[PDB]
Amino acid sequence: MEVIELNKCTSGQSFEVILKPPSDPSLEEIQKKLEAAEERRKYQEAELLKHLAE
Amino acid sequence: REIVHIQAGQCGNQIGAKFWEVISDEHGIDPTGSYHGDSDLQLERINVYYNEATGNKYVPRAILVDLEPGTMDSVRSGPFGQIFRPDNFVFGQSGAGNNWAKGHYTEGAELVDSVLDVVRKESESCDCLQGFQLTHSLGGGTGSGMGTLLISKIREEYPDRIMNTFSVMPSPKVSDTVVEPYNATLSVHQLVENTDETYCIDNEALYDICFRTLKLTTPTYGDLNHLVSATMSGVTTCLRFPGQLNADLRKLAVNMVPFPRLHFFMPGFAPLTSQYRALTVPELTQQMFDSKNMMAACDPRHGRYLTVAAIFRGRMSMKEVDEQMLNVQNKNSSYFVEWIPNNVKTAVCDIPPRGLKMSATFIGNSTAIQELFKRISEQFTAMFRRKAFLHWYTGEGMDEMEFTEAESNMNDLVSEYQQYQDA
Amino acid sequence: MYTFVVRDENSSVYAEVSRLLLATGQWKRLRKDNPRFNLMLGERNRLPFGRLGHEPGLVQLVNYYRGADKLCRKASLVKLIKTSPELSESCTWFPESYVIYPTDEREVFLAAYNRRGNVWIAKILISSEASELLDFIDEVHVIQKYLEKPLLLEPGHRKFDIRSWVLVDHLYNIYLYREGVLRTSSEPYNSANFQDKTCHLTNHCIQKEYSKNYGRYEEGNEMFFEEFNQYLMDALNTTLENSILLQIKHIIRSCLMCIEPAISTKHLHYQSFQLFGFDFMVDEELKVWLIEVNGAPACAQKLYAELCQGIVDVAISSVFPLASIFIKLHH
Amino acid sequence: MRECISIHVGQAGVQIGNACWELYCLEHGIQPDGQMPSDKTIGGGDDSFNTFFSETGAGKHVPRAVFVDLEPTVIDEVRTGTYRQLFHPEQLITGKEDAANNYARGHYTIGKEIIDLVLDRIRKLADQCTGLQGFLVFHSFGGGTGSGFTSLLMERLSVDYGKKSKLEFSIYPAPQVSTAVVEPYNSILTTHTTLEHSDCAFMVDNEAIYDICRRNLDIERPTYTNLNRLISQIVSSITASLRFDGALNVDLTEFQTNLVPYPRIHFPLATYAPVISAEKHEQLSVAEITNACFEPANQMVKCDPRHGKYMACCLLYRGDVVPKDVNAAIATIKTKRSIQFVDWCPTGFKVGINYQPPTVVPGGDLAKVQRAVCMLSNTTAIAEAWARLDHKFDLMYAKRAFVHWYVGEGMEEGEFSEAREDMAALEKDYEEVGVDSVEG
Ligand SMILES: Nc1nc2c(ncn2[C@@H]2O[C@H](COP(=O)(O)OP(=O)(O)OP(=O)(O)O)[C@@H](O)[C@H]2O)c(=O)[nH]1
Ligand SMILES: Nc1ncnc2c1ncn2[C@@H]1O[C@H](COP(=O)(O)OP(=O)(O)CP(=O)(O)O)[C@@H](O)[C@H]1O
Ligand SMILES: Nc1cc(C(F)(F)F)c(-c2cc(N3CCCC3)nc(N3CCOCC3)n2)cn1
Ligand SMILES: Nc1nc2c(ncn2[C@@H]2O[C@H](COP(=O)(O)OP(=O)(O)O)[C@@H](O)[C@H]2O)c(=O)[nH]1
Ligand SMILES: [Ca+2]
Ligand SMILES: [Ca+2]
Ligand SMILES: [Ca+2]
Ligand SMILES: [Ca+2]
Ligand SMILES: [Mg+2]
Ligand SMILES: [Mg+2]
Ligand SMILES: [Mg+2]
Repeated sequence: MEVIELNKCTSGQSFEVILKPPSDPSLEEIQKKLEAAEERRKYQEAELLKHLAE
Repeated sequence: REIVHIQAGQCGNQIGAKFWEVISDEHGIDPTGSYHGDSDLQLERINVYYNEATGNKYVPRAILVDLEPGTMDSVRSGPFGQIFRPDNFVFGQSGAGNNWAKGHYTEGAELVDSVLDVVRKESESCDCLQGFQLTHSLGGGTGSGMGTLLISKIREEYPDRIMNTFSVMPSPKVSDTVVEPYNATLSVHQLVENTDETYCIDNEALYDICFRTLKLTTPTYGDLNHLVSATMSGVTTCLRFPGQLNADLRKLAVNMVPFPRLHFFMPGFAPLTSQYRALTVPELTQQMFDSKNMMAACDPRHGRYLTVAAIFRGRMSMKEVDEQMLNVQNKNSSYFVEWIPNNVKTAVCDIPPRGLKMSATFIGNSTAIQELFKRISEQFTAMFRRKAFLHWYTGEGMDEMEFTEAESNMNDLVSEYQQYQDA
Repeated sequence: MYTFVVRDENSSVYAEVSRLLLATGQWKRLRKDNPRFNLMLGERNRLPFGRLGHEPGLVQLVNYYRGADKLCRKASLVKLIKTSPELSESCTWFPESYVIYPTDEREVFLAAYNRRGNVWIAKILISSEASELLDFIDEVHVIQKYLEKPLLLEPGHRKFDIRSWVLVDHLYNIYLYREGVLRTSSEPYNSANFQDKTCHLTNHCIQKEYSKNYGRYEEGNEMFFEEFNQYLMDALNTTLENSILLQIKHIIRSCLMCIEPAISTKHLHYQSFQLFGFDFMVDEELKVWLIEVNGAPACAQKLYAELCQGIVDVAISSVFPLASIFIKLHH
Repeated sequence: MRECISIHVGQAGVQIGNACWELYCLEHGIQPDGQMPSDKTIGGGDDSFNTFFSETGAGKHVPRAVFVDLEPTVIDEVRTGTYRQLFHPEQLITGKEDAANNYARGHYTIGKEIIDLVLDRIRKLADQCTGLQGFLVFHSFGGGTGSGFTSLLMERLSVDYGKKSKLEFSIYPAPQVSTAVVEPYNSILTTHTTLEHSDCAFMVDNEAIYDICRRNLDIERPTYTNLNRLISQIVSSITASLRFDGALNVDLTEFQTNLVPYPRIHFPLATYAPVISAEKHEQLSVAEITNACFEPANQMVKCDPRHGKYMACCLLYRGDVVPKDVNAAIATIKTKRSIQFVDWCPTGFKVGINYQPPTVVPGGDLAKVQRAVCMLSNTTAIAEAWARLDHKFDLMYAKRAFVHWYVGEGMEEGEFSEAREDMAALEKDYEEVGVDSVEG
């Protein structure tokens, strides 16, 4: 059991205790996914309006 | 925020008027539209159902529709008749003769554009329209036929808004004409496609509650409608009063409807008593799950609950509530599907309805509702196999094939419920 | 009422417990996957302890201690005894054992072996030559000193083992069932050849299959405490309580107290109890040796009713009351 | 001095943010109108509290914070509440209608229409930073906005601030605290999408918060205010190191450096003590409160660390604590508790002490104590909460229950199973790190 890296200030202190040693999607790609979902919504709404028109 | 209320035909307008009497009293609105309450909780969400007119008056966001003037003359003379926007009465003179085809295809078609003009005016001054609630019966002609025509047109104009109905199902025990099963079978298919939530109010159940429980030897439509307006007030509490819930119509439908076609709910209410006695929380909880307090004449023990909302009102122990909700779930352990975790919602609102220290409204999405549709289907088939009374409809331009399809559609719906009852 | 689920359809003990619970009118059996239970009689393997104790309003009890396997697996028991300071590499009532992979102790085994009566048992193969034992394993195992000098019952010159049933409830009370069983070998003990397994293994199955005159001296090769104590009185001028049961109680307490911090469900969001089967050997000096601990034991047929009822009184109804056959091992 | 920007998303995020910024103002002596009498530098400074507060010429201390919700009623409480004067109007962003408990609605449908405005308002806070560290993101797993809009925002923040750290404070769903029935869906969908964008995430299970309020505070029916004031104490002890002089966890990077060896396994368990009812008390010792850090009933997520392995462990003390006492407590606990580390990690503790004791809201439910501690430990045991959540998902998804609401907003069914396979992989990661093989 050893205390290392002891730092003190007027606000408090910090230290470490060792007990044992061991043994991205681009902006375009996001906007594609969001636009794709929009188009799928638009397709489903269009089918609804076609059904209602019938 | 805002909800647009529509009420159509005789039943729809008589139940609608009582709903507005009940909730105006709850929000402190007198029959002149003047606010005279004593709690800011009454005004916090008044805008959901009321517009504020310039004179500090509150006016229901309500459209009253009929194909004959009689019932709407009765509403206007009624208790709260002066609160409604006079522009919002939309009526013809012909009537619909208890005939879905007249409501949906001939007489109703002549009037529907004028109703949509009023809907559009109300929607236009909505800061952010939640959606629409329609009250009607399914056994007549105007509420049934014109009402579902209205729902279809509203969906075309506002495809992304929620649509709810409070729908009165016919029963031969409380019947005006023999063609009611025809009108109701035609309407149900409309509702399967074009509502997000349908509160199924069965006139058989209402009569049996008035007769057996309330000890009303000779129930009247008014006695039936007292039950419905009390239930409607309870189901909409979470919209009308500041809870911690933060519920709107879409949230309600998302949480109650796991499959798009299975959106037909059994409502219930407690207490119903034939009274000054204190009702304890155990009694409230036990009553609201009793089949006898349910307003769709379906035995829930014959099916399984997909989802349940239980709304308690008044000042009571939340701790007692939860203990009883747990207890009643144990007693009904076999009657909840196990593949929707936590599918029973408990909600408490502190404002009691008038004349009760506490009450409870039950909303069940149960597969037992299939019994209601089977009942209608049998009555429909008993006549349709002999083509009886069909001339009333073919005389309006309908073909027999449209009856075949509506019957096939309802039997499909029944099979759908039976599929999930056995999952 | 009270609700329970059954997830081990192969448990003879909890088939009877469940059978008893239903016949009180105050318990209801739900489908196996219904989460809204009070009591889970769980599966032996992969029991989902992590899903217990999260149902609002429900007190939840399960018939297994998460972590008890450390005591109920052969290799684990050996590691637990050597590395627990309360048990220590020194502890006198456990035969010298070694964990051998086909953390491995192959080298310290041969050391003690060369230091030597040099008969060992891997687990089954009993041999006096190390080379035979290690080749057997490669074909995880423990090699244990084989008790070359057992206590032999007369008549018959016959080896036995003692099974003790222990119930640890949700408060970590340790309850030793009054009734134990001796499981006896029918064929006489033969130190000259360990090839013949039938008289060196007292397993009830091995006696029923391999031993002629099985059931010769006592029914089903099972002897109970009343007879055994009476034997120890007649033949050895001592009692079962003094010569044996004091050591048995000591050993049970040591094993279960050692692991209590790791498995206790006090202050946990769900509660555990568990029934254990302890197996002991007795050598000719009336010293008692722990052989193994069984986490899912069966019971002797004549003792099912009493013990399963005892489980209901002590472990289940103590948490879920309705509208002593055990010895409480204090600690 | 390096700045931190807080982002609060949805009702849970907004209401917790209110509780935190209230507590922050109390901890730093900032009045509701934004005035800080003790701050002798008017209109500027690079003090430690300036990581969370900017300054105007009138001497007002303004939270580096943005509030985002898809409906206005929660944030309207902010605009009219006690701390209304703290925030600029540009910081409080509301939409018209909410995500209706629907991830797909928060992420795709409504999210797409407000994401660019949110980013513009965050950019305005960022332009006022001499050296921005990154973001603290507060949200629920279960809400349509908290789940769906947060995951969209985290993606864009990785694009727009690639070199910046992002920490989460996430509310994990519990039926005791009003849930929607689809919260398992929303939780898995947002975890799958956010996982590669978050460096460290502190889950708070409403079940544990609720039970601490019932048991320690003796509040029969805890409110959101009760829960949120308790959550804000834990948040505040986690963020204290950014807002005060110190040497442990002084920037956001250090949270990852100290608590997260493997990137995907970035959910430390928080444990807090003592929680004492203000309506009462004997002052607990360093040894007693440190021991309490290994009691399951004081954890932010209920699970059993005795049946997992530690990868890292930070002890954050507030109040009257000296290092000697901490070592005497740890020596005691190590000989009494089941603290097993993974083999490729030092068995140790990083300790931070801040001498100021916890500040409590006057009139709140929490008593003022002389010393408290928050333990942050990365233990495999927290995977139990993933296992529970994934099981509820599996039950509903097998019947495709409620899926039509998500497909109706333009989400493909394949996003469900993709999200679930990712969670299955996550559960396997914890399993590989944390379990010794059991014998058949
Ligand atoms: N601890 C805590 N949990 C909250 C709070 N508000 C909501 N929750 C929890 O958050 C989840 C619901 O999500 P919300 O944050 O309310 O929803 P939202 O992000 O606003 O999304 P939508 O309203 O669906 O658009 C549930 O699990 C609630 O219990 C809060 O103030 N504190
Ligand atoms: N060290 C030892 N010395 C002598 N005999 C031993 C021994 N270890 C085991 N045995 C014998 O082997 C038999 C079975 O041993 P063990 O209990 O380890 O296997 P097992 O788990 O398959 C049977 P059970 O589960 O019913 O106890 C015991 O009845 C005992 O007679
Ligand atoms: N008329 C009503 C009223 C309510 C309400 F009062 F809000 F509880 C509800 C309901 C049901 C529900 N369920 C979740 C489990 C299955 C039923 N979840 C909710 N909410 C309300 C808003 O927060 C999310 C959950 N709401 C439904 N219909
Ligand atoms: N509960 C209730 N049912 C009614 C009322 N009026 C009519 N009904 C029922 O509604 C059906 C007749 O429809 P109705 O509304 O009168 O016809 P419409 O005017 O053409 O829509 C039958 O099932 C009647 O039993 C009423 O006031 N209350
Ligand atoms: Ca005409
Ligand atoms: Ca027109
Ligand atoms: Ca300054
Ligand atoms: Ca990044
Ligand atoms: Mg009529
Ligand atoms: Mg065994
Ligand atoms: Mg919200």
